[PDB]
Amino acid sequence: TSIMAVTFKDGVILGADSRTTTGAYIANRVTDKLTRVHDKIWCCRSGSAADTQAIADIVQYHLELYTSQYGTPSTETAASVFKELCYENKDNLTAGIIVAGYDDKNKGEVYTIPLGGSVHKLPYAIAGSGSTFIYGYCDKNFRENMSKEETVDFIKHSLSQAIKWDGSSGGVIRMVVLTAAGVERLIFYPDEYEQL
Amino acid sequence: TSIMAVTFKDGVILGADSRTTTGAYIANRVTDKLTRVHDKIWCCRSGSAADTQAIADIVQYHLELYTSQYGTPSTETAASVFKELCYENKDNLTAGIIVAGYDDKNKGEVYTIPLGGSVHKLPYAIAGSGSTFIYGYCDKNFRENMSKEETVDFIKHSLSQAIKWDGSSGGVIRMVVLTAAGVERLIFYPDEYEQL
Amino acid sequence: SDPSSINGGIVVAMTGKDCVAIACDLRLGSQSLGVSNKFEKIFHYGHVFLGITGLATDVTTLNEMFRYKTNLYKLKEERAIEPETFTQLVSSSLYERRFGPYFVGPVVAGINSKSGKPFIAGFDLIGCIDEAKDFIVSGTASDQLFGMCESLYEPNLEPEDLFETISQALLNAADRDALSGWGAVVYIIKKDEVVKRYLKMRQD
Amino acid sequence: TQQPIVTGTSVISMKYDNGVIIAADNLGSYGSLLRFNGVERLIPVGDNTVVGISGDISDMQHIERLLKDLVTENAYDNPLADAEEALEPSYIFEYLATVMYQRRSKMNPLWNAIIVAGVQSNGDQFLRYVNLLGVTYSSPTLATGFGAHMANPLLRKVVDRESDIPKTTVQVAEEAIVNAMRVLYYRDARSSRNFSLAIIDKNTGLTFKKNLQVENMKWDFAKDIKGYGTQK
Amino acid sequence: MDIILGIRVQDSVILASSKAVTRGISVLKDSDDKTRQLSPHTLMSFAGEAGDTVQFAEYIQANIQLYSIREDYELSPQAVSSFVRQELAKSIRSRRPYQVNVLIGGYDKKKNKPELYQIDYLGTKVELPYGAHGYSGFYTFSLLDHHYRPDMTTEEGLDLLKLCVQELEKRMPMDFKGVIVKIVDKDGIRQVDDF
Amino acid sequence: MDIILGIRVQDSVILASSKAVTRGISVLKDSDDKTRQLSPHTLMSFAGEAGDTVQFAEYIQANIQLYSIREDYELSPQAVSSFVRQELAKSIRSRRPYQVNVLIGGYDKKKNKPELYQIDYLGTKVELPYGAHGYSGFYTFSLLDHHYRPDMTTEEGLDLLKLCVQELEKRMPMDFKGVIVKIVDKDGIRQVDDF
Amino acid sequence: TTTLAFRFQGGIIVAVDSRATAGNWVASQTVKKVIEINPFLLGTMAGGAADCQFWETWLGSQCRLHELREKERISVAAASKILSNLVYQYKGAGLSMGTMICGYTRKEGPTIYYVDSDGTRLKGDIFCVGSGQTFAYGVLDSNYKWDLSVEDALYLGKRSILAAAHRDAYSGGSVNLYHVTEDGWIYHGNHDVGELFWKVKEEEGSFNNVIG
Amino acid sequence: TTIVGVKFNNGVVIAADTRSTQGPIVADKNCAKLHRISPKIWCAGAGTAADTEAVTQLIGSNIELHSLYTSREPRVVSALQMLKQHLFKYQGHIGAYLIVAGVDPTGSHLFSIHAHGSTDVGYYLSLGSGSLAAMAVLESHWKQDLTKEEAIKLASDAIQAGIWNDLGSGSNVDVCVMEIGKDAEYLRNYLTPNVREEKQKSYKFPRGTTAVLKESIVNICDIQEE
Amino acid sequence: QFNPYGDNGGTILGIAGEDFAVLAGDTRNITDYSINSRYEPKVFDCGDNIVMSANGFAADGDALVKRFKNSVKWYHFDHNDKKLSINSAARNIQHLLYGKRFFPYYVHTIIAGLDEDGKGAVYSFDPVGSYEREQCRAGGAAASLIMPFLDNQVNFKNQYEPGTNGKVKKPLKYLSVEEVIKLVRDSFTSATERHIQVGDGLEILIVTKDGVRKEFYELKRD
Repeated sequence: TSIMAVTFKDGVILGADSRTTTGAYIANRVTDKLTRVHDKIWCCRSGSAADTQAIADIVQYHLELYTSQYGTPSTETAASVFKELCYENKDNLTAGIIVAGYDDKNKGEVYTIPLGGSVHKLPYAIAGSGSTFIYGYCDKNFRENMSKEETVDFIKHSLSQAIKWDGSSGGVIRMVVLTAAGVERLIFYPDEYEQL
Repeated sequence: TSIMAVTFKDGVILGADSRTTTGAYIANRVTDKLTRVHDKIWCCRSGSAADTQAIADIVQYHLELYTSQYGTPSTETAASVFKELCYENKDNLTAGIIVAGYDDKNKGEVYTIPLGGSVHKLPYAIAGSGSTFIYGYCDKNFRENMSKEETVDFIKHSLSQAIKWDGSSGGVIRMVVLTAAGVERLIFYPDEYEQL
Repeated sequence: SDPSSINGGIVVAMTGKDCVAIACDLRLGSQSLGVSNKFEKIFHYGHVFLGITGLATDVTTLNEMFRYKTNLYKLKEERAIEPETFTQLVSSSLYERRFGPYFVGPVVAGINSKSGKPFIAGFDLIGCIDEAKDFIVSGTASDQLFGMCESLYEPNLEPEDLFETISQALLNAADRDALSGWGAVVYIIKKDEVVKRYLKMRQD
Repeated sequence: TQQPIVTGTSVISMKYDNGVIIAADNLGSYGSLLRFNGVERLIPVGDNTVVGISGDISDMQHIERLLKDLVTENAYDNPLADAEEALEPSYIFEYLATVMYQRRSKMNPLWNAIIVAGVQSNGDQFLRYVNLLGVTYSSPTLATGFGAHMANPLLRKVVDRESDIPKTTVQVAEEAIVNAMRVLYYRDARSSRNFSLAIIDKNTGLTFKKNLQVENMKWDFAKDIKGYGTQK
Repeated sequence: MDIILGIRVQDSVILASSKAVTRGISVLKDSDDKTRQLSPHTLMSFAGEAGDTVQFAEYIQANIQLYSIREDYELSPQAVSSFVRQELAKSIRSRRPYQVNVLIGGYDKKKNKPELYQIDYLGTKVELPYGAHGYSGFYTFSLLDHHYRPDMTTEEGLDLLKLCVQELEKRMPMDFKGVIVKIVDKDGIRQVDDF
Repeated sequence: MDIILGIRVQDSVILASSKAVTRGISVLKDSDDKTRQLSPHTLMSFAGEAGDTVQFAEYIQANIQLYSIREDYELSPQAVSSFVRQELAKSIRSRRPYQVNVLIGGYDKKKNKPELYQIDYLGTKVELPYGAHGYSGFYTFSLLDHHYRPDMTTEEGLDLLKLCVQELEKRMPMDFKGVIVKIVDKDGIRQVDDF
Repeated sequence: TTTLAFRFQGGIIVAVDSRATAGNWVASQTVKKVIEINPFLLGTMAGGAADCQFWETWLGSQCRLHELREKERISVAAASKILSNLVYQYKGAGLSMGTMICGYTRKEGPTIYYVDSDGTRLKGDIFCVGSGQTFAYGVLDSNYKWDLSVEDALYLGKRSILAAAHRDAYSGGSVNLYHVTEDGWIYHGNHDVGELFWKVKEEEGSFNNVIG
Repeated sequence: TTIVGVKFNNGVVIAADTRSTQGPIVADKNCAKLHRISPKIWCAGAGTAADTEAVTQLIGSNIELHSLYTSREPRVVSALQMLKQHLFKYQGHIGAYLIVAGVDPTGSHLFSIHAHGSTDVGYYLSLGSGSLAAMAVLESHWKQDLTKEEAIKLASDAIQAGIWNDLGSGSNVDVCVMEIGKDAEYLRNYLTPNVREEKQKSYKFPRGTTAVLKESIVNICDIQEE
Repeated sequence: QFNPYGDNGGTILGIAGEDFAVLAGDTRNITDYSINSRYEPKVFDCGDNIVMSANGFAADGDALVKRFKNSVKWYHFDHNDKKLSINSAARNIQHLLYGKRFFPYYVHTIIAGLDEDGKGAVYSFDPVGSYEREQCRAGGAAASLIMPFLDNQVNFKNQYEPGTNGKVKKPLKYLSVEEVIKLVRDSFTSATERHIQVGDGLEILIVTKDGVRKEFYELKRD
């Protein structure tokens, strides 16, 4: 189950594989991994599905308090909550989470939070088990400060290779577009993206 | 440690990284994984260096006894020998072997033999631990029957990506081009390859 | 043996028409040593009867524990507990200590004095309502009992025919159970009175 | 003691009035990595039987020569034998049973799950399972592996008991095979879209269709679904 | 400890306790009791693992003694046995489990009847006229049915008990080197010298 | 468990062996024999792992007795003791070990003295005039040497032996049921019963 | 498993139980733990059944062969030892064994040898094998006399089974007796433990913890 | 056991079989696998019968307490989140697998929840032993948008395939239909695939065909002055 | 880690008649929590009135079965077409189990038939070798279920005479082949209900001197 988030000039677009597997049994095939923790802040989940959900809800308890008292959180601000939780719950939980968000003054910012929990600002990131099959195509084919069409096409294609080369990757390719226009959902279906 | 072979209109070019790694210490950073087993057939080695080395010796020995007794052999003949040694001895030795040679009556051909031994015809193959990362890069920028230069360049790029995301992939990128005109060896220094 | 039932014992509960019965063997075992011939599995609180199978120390401990729980109720409401209600009480005692848990298989038997209706129940280790009113068996001969009972079971036998049916099921099973074989006590339970009848049977 | 390395997943099959349908997805899976694609599972043995193999690709190839050598052997020691003492499923099926059992008892098995499906010289449908363990059983519907659990209960509607074989036609069976493939593509992570499908008949012979695709792939309900269950 | 018996006769209760105290490969002492009075007419023998035995015996001793003073009246053997069972069954779910197994004999002076209660380590009260734990019960239970009668005098119970010591001695590797034989009667608790 | 004693005095070797043969958690028979003659002047007490003892004894019996017939005269203790050591040395390099310790006490008729060897369960031969294995050598290497004098006779060595038996009975938790004592001198092998 | 055998003046009494127990499920309540080797010699089946049924049949084969060659009966000492040698080879292969090889011969008199899985040959007068062997000793020893009538000897042998069968978990069935002469064993029948128990209760005065 | 849920337009149906197996022996032939969280939330249990039974009760009391407290209709949505939390705390040491579905004013919802605390949404779910056998029936025969009729037919079909291929799934099918703004319809024993076979002799005999030793009266009530 | 052994399920039941013998078994084959087949006999006819069932894990039971079947043919060539008796067959089968007890088989074998007096006899096995003549045996997973009921209704144990206070037993009653066929059914019905590896069908072989019969009864799929 491969997830990504990739910055561009007008923002960041999250990508996710909607296949959830517990052994060889697909537990569900249409459960997306895109979780809102704030209006402009969203998270992708890979790793152990139970573990990641539990972390995820507590980050929002904090960020609810964050909005109300302390003004809006930044993309950076939320990503720190994740790092803190993963680190203290080292041996109870492995969560591979990609936190990304749009600010106005800073554009899209991507932080991968490892299994062990740290924080690493990157212009593009990939995490999970489905992410170790698309590295070489992510590096070569990416360019900075893209146009919106191009960024979707980059995310769609990288995730399409993931499905050829991993079985935990599949379903439909979900995207959540974060721009100043709002939050926009985008979807493709396999009939289309295997002809690529 | 990654090894791969790409068919083209004129032949087949074998590509490798030249690092030998025991644990996570480098024995020798220039010892190549492309080893000559016939006049027009070369082999690739990954897994334990020891186990693969001996296996090649047996194959090489058979194929020379086949060249005198029963005329010269092919890539198809060359593959199957490794496979029986691998299939019988499928717990005693651990060996991923790529067998790529050139014929005038079938052109360049690629057989890959996995760890437990099975016969596979593929038009290109990729094995190692770095091969995993560059799998989707190769799928997309491979074409059948392509120009000699784009082949040099495609192998050069894919292995350069393996070096980037795997720590036992490096050394130099060495290459063996098998053609009807014989053998041409090529070498590429990180100062050339890595910038790209 | 197994750690939850080294000391054995068997209990069998059936339903008849407006009657229940329950019966048990009286052998206590400790590994391969048969220890006592008199030692009842079944105990009662008011008009509800309970057998408790299992590791022998926990049968004795819950006998006492349930008496404490029932009697607190009886005195406070000024009236007997009913065998519908009593079911969910076993279920909570067993589940309180899910971790390090009681090793028993209790089986209730009893007849309401507000419906006149037989109620039987079974529970596991950390407790469950198994609310069949077919017949309910537990013990080390659990496997053996489910078949023997099934074969004989006709619903709605007269009480005195029901005494024939449960005593017979129990006796065959016991001979072929390693950790019970000695003695028997059969309760034939009715609304009006409760008759207790010990069998005479073989010892091993 | 062996551990499988690259494995195939699933074979689905069922009887009809004039023969049998055997089908399975084409895939060589090395665990998480779906390494090898277009890896033919169905090896025709003669032209009155197709033998399907899932499991270890290593033992697949090994069996592939031994079956080809089983026909080469039939030709041996006789003036004719390809229609005179014609080949039958029954021979293969037991050949495979003896060998896999012997190898399992030497504690280094042949690691497959096998479906032998063909029509006899008598023309009577033959459909039987054999495996590394040595289990053998004949059933109206069969499936191996994951399909055993998942896809087979679908095929069990179509034919329940063995006296319900003549009520299925070739069209009915095949339509159901496609439906079983649809289920497997969806909910098995080690299934693939691609599949090959051999239809064995007694009045027509072998038609072997290669590289079919799953059609009518439904995902238009997926847009509507949002969240992990709750969308704030 | 290495032998423990109980036989209950017409008007007395008879308990036997090991002299030997086996610790590793050396017997550190060949003449020690393994029984302590609970009350002037209730006697508890003990056997099991070393170290558990000694602190447990004394702790139970303190409690039954404390009740006896409180009510200024002695608890009936029936009471006493249920107290000792309750401590074992709690311990099996606690931090430190015991492996102390007990037989508690008492001449009940309210029912005017001898009673022997066998109690195992895990915590099982059983009323039984016989009693023994370890691999001493695995010889002497069989033996006891034939040579027992429905009742006999305390003298005939003494000889019956001597017969079980003789059975054990022959067939069991464990040394105990004689036994202390204590009788529990209506007139106190006494020691009889026996081989 | 399974005591075997050796002491060499200046006219005899006095070997002793257990009569407890314990298979299980139960001594299988009360009174038995456990020391057998290789030759009319060589006697071999044995103990060790259960069941290996009967097979091993019979095998050595056959080798000595064979050789004695070939020579036409009785073999020296030196020659017997090095023969036994070899079989165990060979066994410890093989896939079936034999974990049986022996004592060889013969009387040499060419040199005019008793010779007592100790042969370990590893298979090591060393000549010692107070030998023993098991948990016998734990009490008796010290005690035999206490009253030991350089000048001794059968009678002085016997007094000293009986004393050993009693020490063991006191401090070991193992019922040996007594010992048989066989004396070896130039006048043959004879059993003399002992306490 | 309760087997016990004891030699006396009149012959050798072999008494076994007829219950086989797998674990917490009882396999059979009709079995025979006496193997009839030949008309003179009996073995007992305790520990593993598969090993004792098969190898003691082999013993019976050797008894016949040895007898054809010599035209003389195979001795009790020879038979026991040959079988001790035989199981020894097979030590540690998962073989379980514990048979008592019982016989009365005209040159040795009555003899019992214990044969073990560990390669043991032990001369006894009284043996017992089983997990229920502990309980078998209890009755047997205390009412044992070398001078004993044959009838009362059979009776002792019923008594030694009942108390052991009662207090063991793996023992019941029936009480299967044999008495062994120089003319070899003559069966002394199968008596249900059930029916026999009750009788002994009343007449001996034994079994006062049992109420019915 | 087998449990399915089928989302439809005007509500959601949850079906589950009546048989309960604890080892290879059948504990009960008829016993409920539809436990009541709240009047408009129902759920079925799979796995270890004790863990599912306990959990449903524990969460059920809390959602009835919540209804009174928030002074409004019980949400399915409240229930899941609270339940998820509960499950997390044991760290997967409780072996409960459930399908929870309901109707609340947010609408119909159909959820799956695992022992771990993995949580899923679909429009068709199953869990249990016989989940693989039912799952096949749903994916093929289901399409998006259904009437009451088609949903109830499709739900009983899935359990029915469940019984015939799954060992631990047996006996009858009990179905509960929760439509949006209507009463839950608890249809006990909607479907029987195989009725009982009878025994061929009468086994009832006279008394004295079973032996008695003593006959006693044991107390159960307090005497008067008579 | 390869593991040799498995489990393929089933229950079988032999009962010995006074002049007949029957050996039966349910037609269900399983793997894990699937049903492999709903119609495959466990009970095979091997000739000379010997029917053989080897229930449990099939790989071991089918290999055993092939061994015995070879035995009958060399019994005919060398011993000139004589009746292989059920008692003698029991020895022969024992050696086949025992031929590899280093690598032990896991099937419960029951053979059923007449003796040479014509009296129903069932001899029943343990997986590692041994056999003994039974009167009644249940093999397989629901054996535990079936068995106490067999002693009640064919051996008449634990049953008594009215009007004595249950101190005189109910005596033995000779059987019919029909009587046992009915009773057999009941056993496998009870098992369908209260055990999970019994259903689909039942195959009863009846071995009489009027030939060897097949009779089929469906069981439920619950």
